[PDB]
Parts: sequence; C-alpha cells; structure tokens
Amino acid sequence: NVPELIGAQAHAVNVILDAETAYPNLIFSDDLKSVRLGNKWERLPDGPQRFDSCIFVLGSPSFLSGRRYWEVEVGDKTAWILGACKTSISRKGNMTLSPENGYWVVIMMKENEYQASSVPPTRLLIKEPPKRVGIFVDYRVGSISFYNVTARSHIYTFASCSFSGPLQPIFSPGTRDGGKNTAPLTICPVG
Repeated sequence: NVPELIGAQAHAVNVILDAETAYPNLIFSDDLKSVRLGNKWERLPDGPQRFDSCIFVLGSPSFLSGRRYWEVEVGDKTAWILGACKTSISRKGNMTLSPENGYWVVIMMKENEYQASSVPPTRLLIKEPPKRVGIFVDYRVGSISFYNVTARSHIYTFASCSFSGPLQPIFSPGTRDGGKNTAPLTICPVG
C-alpha cells in the first residue's frame, strides 16, 4: 500500500537544514531551505559534529511517528542524494548507504543515472528526469517512497523497513562537476 502522490502530499511537513551537522564546505540560504557545495576555501566553523568526508547535511525535525512528506527541488543538477536516515548514523566516513546502515536514499549519479541505495543498489529506469523529488515516510507501516513530482509518478519504495527510533531527512547536493552541479538543493513547499 504505497500512496498516490496526491495522498502523500496531504502529510506535508516543514523541513529545515541543520547547518551545524553539515559538511564544512556546504553553503546555506538564510532560511536554511537551500544548500550548495562551495569551494574548498568556503567553509563553516569547524566542530566534531560535522560530516568530514561525505557531502551531507541532515534535515530537521527528526520524528518517530506518523506520516511525513517533504519535497526538494533538484532542477537541472547532475548529482544529488535525497532521503532519510536514522538519527544515530555516524557522520565520520563514507559509511555505505544502506537500509542496514540506517540510510534510505535515492541518488542521482549523473545525467541519466539514478539508483536507490539498496545493497546491491537498484538502478532506476527514469524516463522523465525529476526537477522535484518527493519523499514520504510512513513510520508505522515501515515504508519510505520517492516520487517524481515533476511527472507525478512513483520512483521507488523501501518497504518492511521496520523503523525503530527517530528518522530524519538527509541531503547531498553532490560534487561540483566542473561547474555543472553547483546549483543547490532547495526544500520547497508543496505548490
């Protein structure tokens, strides 16, 4: 039982970026709705709580109940990661992104190359590139679904996730890619 997009949207929540968790070269909008990768010398004040190797930032709030939906503009970017993760993940190191390791994400590897972070990863057959991606967590059921909002179509669902403890959003705007992927991810209101 995976919702149709319009169903999932009914559970729209208000996510903001936690800049203090963030990989040090990530740059943010004042409203903490947008994040982009800056230059090696554009840097946040350092702390032991930051990602050190993965270009990640976590969203707030964490949650451990209900149905939760949010949407992110990815636009014409060539690379990104979007989904949710256990609040307990380590931020030191490229831990492999997997349900087992507490990560449910979809990744754009490059133009025309998208995978769900199953293990092994599932190559998704995406016909219309999403300009906007929807994430829907049903905590009680143990499901997280990904939507192509642009096309109004379902991309992928992880089911029987058996969630325990709090989940939160996670985001990567990818590496710079010669200047073709400098655009940010932007958390957007439904509409």
